[PDB]
This record gives sequence, C-alpha cells and structure tokens, in this order.
Amino acid sequence: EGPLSVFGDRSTGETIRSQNVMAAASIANIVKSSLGPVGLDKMLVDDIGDVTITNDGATILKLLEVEHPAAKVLCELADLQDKEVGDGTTSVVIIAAELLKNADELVKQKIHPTSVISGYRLACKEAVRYINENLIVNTDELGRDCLINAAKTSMSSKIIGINGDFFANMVVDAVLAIKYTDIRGQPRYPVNSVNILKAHGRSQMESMLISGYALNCVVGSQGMPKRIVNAKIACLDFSLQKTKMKLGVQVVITDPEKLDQIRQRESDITKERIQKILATGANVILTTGGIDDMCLKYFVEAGAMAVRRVLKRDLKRIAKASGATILSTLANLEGEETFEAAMLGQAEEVVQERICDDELILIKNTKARTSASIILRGANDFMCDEMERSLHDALCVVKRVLESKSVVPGGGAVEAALSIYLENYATSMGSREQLAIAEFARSLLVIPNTLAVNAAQDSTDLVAKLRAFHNEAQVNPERKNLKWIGLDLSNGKPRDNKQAGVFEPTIVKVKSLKFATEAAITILRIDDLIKLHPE
Amino acid sequence: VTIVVRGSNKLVIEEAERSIHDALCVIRCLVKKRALIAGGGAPEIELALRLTEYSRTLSGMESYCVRAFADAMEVIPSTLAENAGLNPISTVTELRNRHAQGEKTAGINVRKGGISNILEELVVQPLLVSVSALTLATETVRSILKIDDVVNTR
Amino acid sequence: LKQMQVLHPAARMLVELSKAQDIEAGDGTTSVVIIAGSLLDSCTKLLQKGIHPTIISESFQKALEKGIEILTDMSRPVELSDRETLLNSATTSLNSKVVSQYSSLLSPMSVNAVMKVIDPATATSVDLRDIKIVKKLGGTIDDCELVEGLVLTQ
Amino acid sequence: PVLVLSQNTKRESGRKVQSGNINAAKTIADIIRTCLGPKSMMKMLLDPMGGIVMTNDGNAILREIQVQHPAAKSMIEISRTQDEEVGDGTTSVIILAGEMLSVAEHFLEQQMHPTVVISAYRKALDDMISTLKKISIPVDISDSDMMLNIINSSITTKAISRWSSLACNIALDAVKMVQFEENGRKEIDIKKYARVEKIPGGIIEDSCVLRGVMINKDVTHPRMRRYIKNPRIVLLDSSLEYKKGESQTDIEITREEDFTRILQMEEEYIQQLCEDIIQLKPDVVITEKGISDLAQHYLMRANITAIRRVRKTDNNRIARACGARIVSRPEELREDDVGTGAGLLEIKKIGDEYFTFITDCKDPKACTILLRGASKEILSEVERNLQDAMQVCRNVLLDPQLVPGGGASEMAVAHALTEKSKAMTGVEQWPYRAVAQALEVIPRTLIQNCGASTIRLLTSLRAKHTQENCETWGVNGETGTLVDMKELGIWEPLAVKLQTYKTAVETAVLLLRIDDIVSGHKK
Amino acid sequence: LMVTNDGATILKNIGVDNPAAKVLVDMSRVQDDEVGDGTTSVTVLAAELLREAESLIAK
Amino acid sequence: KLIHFSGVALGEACTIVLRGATQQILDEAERSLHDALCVLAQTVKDSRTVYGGGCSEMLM
Ligand SMILES: Nc1ncnc2c1ncn2[C@@H]1O[C@H](COP(=O)(O)OP(=O)(O)O)[C@@H](O)[C@H]1O
Ligand SMILES: Nc1ncnc2c1ncn2[C@@H]1O[C@H](COP(=O)(O)OP(=O)(O)O)[C@@H](O)[C@H]1O
Ligand SMILES: Nc1ncnc2c1ncn2[C@@H]1O[C@H](COP(=O)(O)OP(=O)(O)O)[C@@H](O)[C@H]1O
Ligand SMILES: Nc1ncnc2c1ncn2[C@@H]1O[C@H](COP(=O)(O)OP(=O)(O)O)[C@@H](O)[C@H]1O
Ligand SMILES: [Mg+2]
Ligand SMILES: [Mg+2]
Ligand SMILES: [Mg+2]
Repeated sequence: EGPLSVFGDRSTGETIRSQNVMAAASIANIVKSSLGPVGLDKMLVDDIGDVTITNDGATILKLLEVEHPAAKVLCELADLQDKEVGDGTTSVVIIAAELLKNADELVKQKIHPTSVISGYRLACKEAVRYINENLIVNTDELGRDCLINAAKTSMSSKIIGINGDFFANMVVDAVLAIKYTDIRGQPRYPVNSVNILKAHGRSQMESMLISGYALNCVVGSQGMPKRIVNAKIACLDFSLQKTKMKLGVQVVITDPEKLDQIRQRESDITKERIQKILATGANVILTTGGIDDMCLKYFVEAGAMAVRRVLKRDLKRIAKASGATILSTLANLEGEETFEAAMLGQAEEVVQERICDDELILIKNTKARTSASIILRGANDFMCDEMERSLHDALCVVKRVLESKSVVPGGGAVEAALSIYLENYATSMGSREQLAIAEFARSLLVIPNTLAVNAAQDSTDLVAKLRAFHNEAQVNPERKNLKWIGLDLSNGKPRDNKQAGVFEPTIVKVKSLKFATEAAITILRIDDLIKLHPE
Repeated sequence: VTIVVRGSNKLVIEEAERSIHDALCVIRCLVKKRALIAGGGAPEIELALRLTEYSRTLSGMESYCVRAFADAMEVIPSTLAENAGLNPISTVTELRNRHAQGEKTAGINVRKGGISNILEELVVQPLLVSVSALTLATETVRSILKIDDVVNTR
Repeated sequence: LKQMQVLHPAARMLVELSKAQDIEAGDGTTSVVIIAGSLLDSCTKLLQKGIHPTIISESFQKALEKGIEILTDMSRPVELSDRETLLNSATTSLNSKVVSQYSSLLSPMSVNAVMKVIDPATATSVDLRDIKIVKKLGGTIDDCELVEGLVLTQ
Repeated sequence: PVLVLSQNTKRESGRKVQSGNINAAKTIADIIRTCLGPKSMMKMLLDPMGGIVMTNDGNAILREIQVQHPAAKSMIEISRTQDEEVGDGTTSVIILAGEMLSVAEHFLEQQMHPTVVISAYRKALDDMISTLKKISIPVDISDSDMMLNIINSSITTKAISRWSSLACNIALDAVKMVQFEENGRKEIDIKKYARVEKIPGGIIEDSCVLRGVMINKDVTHPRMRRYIKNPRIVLLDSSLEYKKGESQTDIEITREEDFTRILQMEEEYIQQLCEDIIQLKPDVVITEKGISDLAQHYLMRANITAIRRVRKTDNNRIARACGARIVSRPEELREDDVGTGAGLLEIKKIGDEYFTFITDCKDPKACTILLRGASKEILSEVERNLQDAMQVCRNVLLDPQLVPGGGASEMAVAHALTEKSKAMTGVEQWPYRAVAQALEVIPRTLIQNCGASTIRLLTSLRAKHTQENCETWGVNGETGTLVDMKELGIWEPLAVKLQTYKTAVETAVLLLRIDDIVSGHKK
Repeated sequence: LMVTNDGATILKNIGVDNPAAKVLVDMSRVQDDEVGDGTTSVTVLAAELLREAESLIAK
Repeated sequence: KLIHFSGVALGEACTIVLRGATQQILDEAERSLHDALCVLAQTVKDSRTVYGGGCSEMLM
C-alpha cells in the first residue's frame, strides 16, 4: 500500500458490510436444523475423540471455535439468553441474523443506516407494548394445568419429548417442593437447589424422584452401619485428624521424661472432641474435611455413620433442610468448647443404596423443610447427559411462570400477529422510517417458516393461511378470538394453540426481542475494519 | 457520586462508557469558561468568511498565506454536508452566502436536510472546545515546518 | 488513533495532538486532527509558489490571533443556574455516538452528576476522580442508573 | 492473510449421515454374532502389552477394539452398561440393536420423518414389557435342585460346560454365604467379599470353595507356630513400631545420661504395646503395617503368631469371616473385638511358595474361591465364566421369576405384538410391526450356528406359535429341532430379558435422532 | 522518536563507526557538560579546520 | 493535583511549569530552556561578555 503505513489489512465500504453479513448468516445456518418439535440433534467430536450429543443452541455455539468478530457477537448473544432466562437460545440467534440480512439490502439502496437504526428501535418498543395485549393470566387458567402444559411445551423437541407426562409431573412437583417464603409477600423458587444425579442402567421411565436429598458419597469405613432409622445429623466443616501445633509453635525437649506425655496429647485432644459430639446423640456425621483412620474407630464402636470429603454446596442444602447448623469450630462466647443438642438436624431415614455397580447416600423426609433430588437413568452416559441439559430447561421455564403470572401462545402465533400489526402501523409515520419498520415486520416471520420447513411441508401455503387468519382478528372484532391460531406440525394445519396447550413464558419473547435488536444495531454501525498482524 | 452502566456485550459497554465520559467533560468545560457558541459548522464558515475579508487588507506575500488558512477552515462544514448525503459544493456556497448578508447562526440541519437557523434546533457547544482546537492545531503545524532531515539511530 | 500503529514519524505527532485536546477539553478530538490536516495540505501549494517556510509559519500565527477574536465576538455568556442550557449542550455532544437513542435518559443523568460534585457559587474547576463509573454486564443500555451512595463489587 | 470463519472444522449433513451411522452400527454386530449359542467358537485378542485374551464373552471382545467413528462408540458403551448391570447378555443386546436399527432405513428412504419412527418404537417397548411379565414363571428359591438348573442353563454356553456340575455348586455355595442382613432391613449380596484366586498347575477338578479366606503371606519369625486348631485372633490397623510425631519436635541434650535414656525409652514404649495385646490372650495377630524386631521378640515369648503388611481388602474379608473387628489403638482393645469363629489355621507350600489358610469357620460371611488349571490364560477364561454365573444367581434371589430360553420368548412376544398391530390405524402401524419382526434374529442366529436350514425351521416355528397354548416352544441349539422348553429345561431370569429389550430399544432411539456431524474443533 | 535542534543530542544518538568521527562526538559531549552551549559551533569549526588541512597536504 | 507553597521565606529554589501540544514540543522546550539557564549561571560567575553575530569571529 501507499499512505497509512500501519502494518495491517484494512477494508472499507461495501467490502466489510457484505462480509459481516455472511459471517453472521453462517452461524444461523448451523443451528437452523435444531428448531421445533421436528428438529434433530448433532454430534460435536473434538480432536481427542470425546463425543457430545445435544441440540441445545447455547451449548453448540459455546463448543465451536470462531474468530470472526462479527460472529463472536452472536455466540455471546446466545450465552446471555441462557443466564437471563434459560430458554429460547436458538430463537434469538435466528432472529438476530435475519435482522442483519434484511437490513443490509436496505443499506445497499441509498438509505443512511442511522435512519434504519432509529426505525428498528421504534419497532422494538412498539412491539413490546403491543405484546401486553396477547397476555394470558396464569391464575385464570388452572394452576396445575398451566404449569404442566408449559413444562410439556418446553420439553418438546428433546430426547424426552413423548415422555412429557411422566417428566412434567416430576418437574412441577420438584419445583413446588422448593417454594420459599421471603420478605413481606414475595415467594421464591431457587431452582438448581435440586441435585440431579446421573447413572446409566434401566430405562429413563424408571428414573425416580427423591423426597429428601441425595449425596454422591459412600460411608467412610466398611465396619460402620449402613442404615439408620432415626437420624440425628451433625454437620461439620473441619477435619477430624490428629492435632498438631501451628507452624509458629516449636517443640524443644530438655527433660526426656516429658516426651511420653507430649506425644499422647496429639492423639488425645481429638478423642475428647469426638466424645463431646457423640454424647449428645448424634448418629450421622458429615464433614467437608478429611477424617483420619484412627478417628473412624470411635464411630464404629458407638455405632454411628460418618462421611468425609463432602462438597460445601451439598452441606449448605442439607443443613437448611434438616435444621442442622454448620460449624467451623467448637468455641462459644466463653473459653471452653461445647456442643449442645439444640444444634442438631433431624431426618426420618438415612440409607446407602446400590445403583448400577456403585453406591450413594439417601436422606429421606427431612423435617425442618422439604427438599427434593432427581436421579436420571439412560442407555449410556451420552444419553444420560442429554436429559440433564434437557431437564434444566424445564426447571427454568416453570420458575419463570410461577414468578410472573403471564404466558403467551407458542407455535408462531406471536410472530404472525406482530408482522400483521407492524405493517399496518408503519403507514402512519410518513418518512423513510416506514421502510425500516416494514423490514422489521418481515424479519420476524422467519420463525414460522423454519418450523414448517423442518417438517417437510409447504412453508408458503401454511404461512399464507396464518396471515389471512391473523388479519381477520385485527379487523372485525367479533372474530377477535382468532388471535390464537398458532401452528400444527404433525398434520401441517392451523389449530387453536391456547386450547391445545402450547404455552411459553412472556419473559422469553419479551427479552429475545430486546436482545436481538441491540446486537443487530451494534453490528450495523460498522463501515470499516483494521486488523493488526501478530507480533 | 457513582454511576452503574449496563449493556449486552463488552463492546457496547465500553462504547457506552466513553460516550458518558465526554458528556461529563463537556459540562466541565462549561464551568471553566461560562460561554456558549452555536454548532453545526457555524464557527468555521464564519471564521473563513471574515478571514477572506481580512486578507484583502494585507499586502505582499502575507496575503496569500492567510487566504490559504482561510480556505482550510471550509473542510469541516463540507465534511458534515458530505456524510449526510448532500451536495457539498451547493451547501457550502449557500452557507457562505447567508453568513455574508446578516445572520451568523446559520448552519447545516441534518433533520431538515438543508440550511436553517441552528439555535432553533437547540444544538450548541462550549467555547473552550473551538478555541482549544484551533490553538493546538496551529502550534503543531508551526512545529512541523521546522523539520528538515530524518536519520536512523540506535 | 491510539489503537492503530502508525509508523510514519510525522504521523505519530497527530496521535499526541488528539490526546492534547482530550486532556484540556475532552471533546473535539476528531475535529482538531482534521483542522491540522488541512492546514498542512494547504501548505504544499505555497511552497511551490516560492514561499519560504519561515514566512508561512509567521503568517499562520497572524491568522490564528484574528481567529480568536472572531469566535469570542460570536459567543454568548451562560449562567450555571440555567438547567435547560446545560441539557442542550450535553445532548448535542452525546447524539454523535451509538447511544444517541438513549440520550433521553443519559443527558439528565450526566448533568446531575456534575451538579452533585461541585458548588456552583465558587466552581472554578471540576475533578472527575470523585465520580466513579462501574461497568456491569447484562441487560441493555436502558437499565443504567445513578447511585447516590457507594457500590462495592466484592 | 487468509479469511476464515470456523478455522479447520469439518461438517457433514443430509441423508448421508443417517445412512452412515446405521452402516457403522451393523458392522459391529457382524463382528460378534458368531459367539452366540452352545456351538459358539472362541476368539483370541492381542493387547498392547503382549498378552493373549482367548475369550468368548461378548463384552470382552469389544473392550479390546479401538474405533474412531462416533456411531460405533455408542455400541461399545452400551455393552459395558449391560455387564455392570446384570452381568449376562452382552451379546444378544448388540445383535438386537443392529437389527432394530437396520429395519428402520426402509422407512427413511420412503420419506418418513424420524420422529414418527421414534414415537412408534417407544410405543412398542411398553407392550413388550407387559407381555414378558404375563408369561413369567414363579420360582421357589428354597429348592436347591431348581437353582442348579438355572445356573447350568447359563454356563452350558461357555468353556466350563464340561465341568458344569462342579461349577454350579461353586457359584451357588458362595452366593448363599455372602448373603447378609444387617442393621435395619437392608439385604445385600455384595461381591467384593467373594475373592477369586488363581494358582497354575494341578487339575481343574481340584477347585474348591473354602469356608474362610486365604492369604499370600507367611509367619515373620520361623519359631512361630504354623498349625493352630482354634485360634483367638485380633486384627490391628496401626504399626507396632516407635514412629515419629508431627508437631515439629526436636530434642536438646546436655548430659551424659540423656542419650542412653532416650534410646531405652523407645524399647519401654514397645513393651507397653506388646503387654497390652497379651492382656487379651490371643493366638494370632494380624496387622496392616510393619512389626519391629523387638515386638516379635515379646510376641514369640507369649506364643503368638503375627502377619505383616496385609492389604486393607483382605482384613475386611477376614474381619467378616472370623468375627473380629479391626482396632487401631491397643489401649482400647476389648473382648468384643476378638474373633473366635475360626476352626483351623494352616500354612502350606504350593510350588515353592507359602500360603496362609483360615478355614472351617463357624458361620463365615466371606469366601475365597480357589482355582487350579493349565495356565493363566485358561484360568482367566474360567473366572470370567464364573463371574457371570454368580451374577446370574444373584438376580434370581432378588426377583424370583423365569422365562423360557432358546428363542421361545422372542417368538411369543413377536406373535403378541403382531396380533395387536391390526387394531392400529395410521402410518405408525408399519414401524410398529417391523420392530416386532426384528426380534426373530435371536432364533435365526441360533439356527445358523448349529448348521441347519434357517428358512425351513423358522417358518415352522412361527406357524407353531400361531396356535393357542404353545408359548414355550423354542429351538434346540445342538441338533436343530423345535422342542418344548419344559422338558429340555432352559430358563433365564426375568431381569436379564427386561434389560436386553430396554437397552436395545433406547439405543436405536438415540442414533435415529441424528442429522449432522462436526469434528476436529480442538476442545 | 524525538525532534531536536541541539548539536550535542544529535551526535549522541547517531551510531558512528569511523574511528575519526568518534573523536568529534566526544568533544561535543564534553562541551555540553562544561558550559552548555556552542556544541554546534565547535564541531563545525573543528571540521572546517580539517577540510583546509587536506588541501595543504596535497601541496 | 499538586501541593502549592506560597509566600515562602527564602525562595532560593523554584519550579517551572511547561505547557504544550505534543510530547515533542515539551521535550524540546525543556531541553532548549536548559541551555539558557546554564549559560546565564556562567555569566554570573564571570561577568565579561563578547559581541556576537559574527562580530567576534571576524575580529580574531
Ligand atoms: N407442539 C408444538 N407445536 C408448535 N410449535 C411448538 C410446539 N412445541 C414447541 N413449539 C415451538 O418451538 C419453538 C422453540 O422450541 P425449541 O426447539 O426448544 O427452540 P428454543 O431453543 O428457541 O427453545 C417455540 O417457538 C415453540 O413455538
Ligand atoms: N445535531 C447536529 N447537527 C449538526 N451538527 C452536529 C449535530 N450534533 C453534532 N454536530 C457536529 O459534530 C461535530 C463533532 O462531533 P464528533 O463526532 O463528536 O467529533 P469530535 O470528536 O471532533 O467532537 C461538531 O462540530 C458538531 O458541530
Ligand atoms: N441349550 C440351549 N439351546 C438353545 N438355546 C440356548 C441354549 N443355551 C442357551 N441358549 C440361548 O443363548 C442365548 C444367549 O446366551 P449366550 O450365548 O450366553 O449370550 P449372551 O448371554 O451374551 O446373550 C439365550 O437367549 C439362550 O436362550
Ligand atoms: N539575533 C542574532 N543575530 C545574529 N547572530 C545570532 C543571533 N542569534 C544567534 N546568533 C548566532 O548564532 C550562532 C550559533 O548559535 P547556536 O545556533 O545556538 O549554535 P551553537 O550550538 O553553536 O550555540 C552564535 O554564534 C550566535 O552568535
Ligand atoms: Mg430451546
Ligand atoms: Mg462529540
Ligand atoms: Mg447368557
């Protein structure tokens, strides 16, 4: 080159705008075949041969290697949808890539993009205001029916699709079992406080819900008992090993006769602590730290159960559920050490079971509060991992519905209505912005097209029928009931989705529109690029 | 006082941060020099128009140099009229015409697409921005003209 | 200009020039480069006409002084108790960035930050180290807020 | 210099992928389908370290094979889930999976969406389970001669079938002994308490199951006794040796009498240990760690016998057999932790090497199976066969049900499903029938290995089952004639069949939900 | 990068290698540390003396 | 922000603030001002001067 010696490659004009659109478009095409109940799955084989099967949109993109900056923006777009909501991570990627592609043709025609950007923002703001007319009140619907159907709808297009009724009952029961009562009047449903365990073996229809808690640990020693019919659980956070002076303290001996008493105290301080614990009636001991082999003997003779190397987060939930209190030391508000009986947990049973060649621990019927855990069974490990990711999507959907009592129809009824509304509303602007708004309405129409294409049907006839039905709902307000016509993919016909039981939380459609528009605007504001060579 | 900035990407957040940091600096300048001036390229067209009339007063070799300095100020008002998709020659000719027969607030109006009174559009900027920009520019150019040779050292 | 790695020795003084305006004013960091660019461009014609460079440097300084007096006669005083003027100044320096849409929310916030840091009676300078900007992911730009207190990350 | 988007990642899609996975699944089945039936031949495998695995086990064949293809990795994995779950049926599960996956491509090429097939497959699985439970046979575990026929019907297909009458007794006695009810009502049949020991030489007719345990150790000091009749035994955990502390200790000595006194204090401390053990008057001392030379001197004085450095896996078996429990600190040694349930202690020589025996227990809950034979390779195949038998017997004791073997169940299920599909209207009718017809690959494989006509024998057997009460008719695997299973006497536990059908159906569902492959993305 | 007019700063940064040129650089550095001015005049004068000296040798 | 001392007792030392547009001007200004301070300090030590502008060279 001549001027601007930068030691790098720069591109300007139509060169970088077209290149950015293709980079964004290619990301959508990878995951376009994973949307809808007729969707399929993918493998992702790394170099070392580890296999992974999933259709979860966020998981796929996180596992790919991308270096084009216009595409990396979309990869974290799906990641953000996971944290904020947890569902619809594939719908957002498709929408964002369609907004860019449709806006690019507007810019090739001599339209200044700042006019286009303002057109997009107005469309997004008006769409969210309109979406508060298609609201369905949760309490108006049956409490159990709305939760069950919402879980079933978000469980379709997965490995456990037709097993919905079995799994939807498990999912709702687990969520209602962790309901928390909080400040003034706010309830709380902290999902991911339910422990999910995987173990291959029998079929998935024999996966069982546990009314209590489950630990992936085994008892410390063989001689110790392996079932307690009335547990007095004590939770501890410190190791039980032979004591040892701190690093600052040294031991110097000038009278040999004192050596014998010195060495006893190392093993005798720990003995006294154990007897304080066992004198109050504790049967089960749980510890995050380790336990020396000598300390296990005292539990054996007293007939008590003890476990070492317990995860912190597990101990927090058991202490909350069983009423016990986590201790990092024994000292009290005075000098000496005490261990009262008002600080013990209580559970109805502790059993170590056998599940396909290994063992784990079950705690049943905790009395302070209720807690639940789920064990999943499958043909092998790859299949077991798939239900786990496919169950986390079900837990999040139910939690969002309970917190916010409002759902919207699925199948594409939302996009079909919005496309009709925006096209009619843009005719009252009377400036170059109507062009941008009209492009927004057409871009939303990609979702119903993608669903019908994957089912090997006529995506032109079906979508044309919807636009006729939703039009007759906007005008002629006697037929206003026709704003719930959705889409059926098995028979390729329209059907009333509200009565059919297809529901999605509103916070999915609402948040997806906002996030997609922001990612489309930031990419649209780039006209040139500068890349510096590696040093 | 503290401000919390949100966003959807790390790229958007940093650009949102820098934009806020300028809005803060504009207010700071408004306290150091309690003066306001019209924007939209008005300070530059008016600068060029009066310098042209000033050059005719001078005689000799100096008159040419001030004329070159006068015409250099036309770059900015043309640049704004170019990025908006207008005809740069037509706009600047209209601007210099309207500044030489009266009003001085006339400037480019992107919303309307032509030239109109600027203060009716509520676009202003502090005086220190225009003065400091000009002063630092001329000091650098006078420094560049003193250079004569380039050599390579260790 | 900082992020790019310019290699020409005379192109490495423009990056420092733009940093000079940033320190004193915080705005007009692009415009000052454009002005400095056009002054040097107009110099190539004069050197061909036979002008010695020393004459050019002296003549520009003559023009710079005249430029100062035209701008000063064009300005207008501003009183800090006038809130409307400050908003129009802040939103004008803010509608040139990506957050021009969200300026209807940020512009009243920016002025509030400055008015809660200084005393308008004896304000001769503003220190921006008492205003802290905290960056947090998630949400959109429309969720920013001003906190009249302390925010801790840990 | 170059512009890229994904940086060296391959990708495939379309109908090539669906046909690619199925063709890979069938190839694995073709490797193993020669190892089914009483006429099955063996295979020998070669390992990276130079050993030879001459085996007939279905799982054993596959775990020594390296395959790149993603589709094949699934088939290898479900092989070991079956073995870890029910221990038997690692070959019939693979053959079913290939056939259930192969009769599906017929529908795919007729433009049928996979989700239509999947809903049909899992719908046929429920009727498969219900029909199996209908024809189940209840068994009485108190009948020994009935339990011998169950185990015999599961090892007639292996190498020990020559010594079958011996093998059933070994497998049955061990499982009948390790059964243990404990605190609460938790009944278990754990299998880390049934050690299998191999010693080359002798003859295979010298194998026996001991009432106790065997140890590959010998007495520390030769003067110590080697033959005791009724030993009183104690099991320790710590070491009888003056070891250092851990609290950053050091000794400063400034007198003539401090160096010697310190040394004498270590011998008094050991004498404190030995005297405390003697207080309980035992005859045998077993410890996990070393024993100082001084400690042996005091112990041999009191006519004790000691063993050094026994693995923790062996103390737990001894503790359960004799009746003692392990005690770490001798100061807390009592009379309730001393084991008096032995009946002999003997140390023999088996080919220039010393063994320790503890047999004739009063009521042991741990056993040690002793095996003799030609060489390591043959005995390696013996224990693999014995493990299957002991896993077969356990499943009967937890779910006392039986179903006919030899292919009788598959035809019984096939008939029931087919008669039910003609009440079904819709496109799912066709996949619902092809899945049922895929079960007949079990009798067909048995016929071909026997050397008979697979066209004539199978059509006669299908016609047979069409009648009202003939559900127990199967195929004899040695002559090739349809015989009733009541008289021949072949049965297998209900748990084995249920897992075989469940695993086979679910794997076919997994690989039918595939559409594309992405590779080489380097984590 | 630096822009300078001083005659001693320039001669310090230049990487001369001719043995006779290193003598001229050394006087300029010393002169700067002595009175702080005239670094350019000393080197020009010390060079103009040698320019006339070569003509005299040719005679 | 810098600490300001005003109305000092002796004042036998001082500070000088330099301003400019580029780092090249600031360095050049500081280096140029070093020449002036030194040559003036020599004049105070020995206060006898000789004319310049070529008047001195032509005389010798
Ligand atoms: N029974 C159904 N009929 C029609 N559409 C459905 C049905 N079940 C789910 N969907 C549609 O599937 C879409 C997204 O489902 P999914 O494949 O999980 O993608 P995402 O990752 O966006 O959740 C939703 O827009 C919903 O309308
Ligand atoms: N609404 C407007 N109409 C016309 N000109 C504007 C408007 N807003 C800002 N400008 C112009 O933008 C110019 C500089 O804006 P900016 O892009 O921030 O460059 P700089 O970095 O030099 O400040 C100013 O000269 C100002 O006149
Ligand atoms: N004597 C026999 N005659 C006919 N079939 C038999 C006989 N013994 C065993 N079988 C059949 O062999 C099948 C599988 O046994 P096996 O060869 O051990 O393979 P796997 O147990 O790995 O499936 C069983 O279904 C059983 O019905
Ligand atoms: N205004 C002036 N008129 C005439 N001669 C001058 C003037 N200013 C400086 N000089 C001359 O310039 C000469 C060179 O000085 P200078 O440029 O600083 O280089 P040096 O490093 O040798 O001092 C001096 O001999 C001085 O006499
Ligand atoms: Mg989804
Ligand atoms: Mg600006
Ligand atoms: Mg078998």
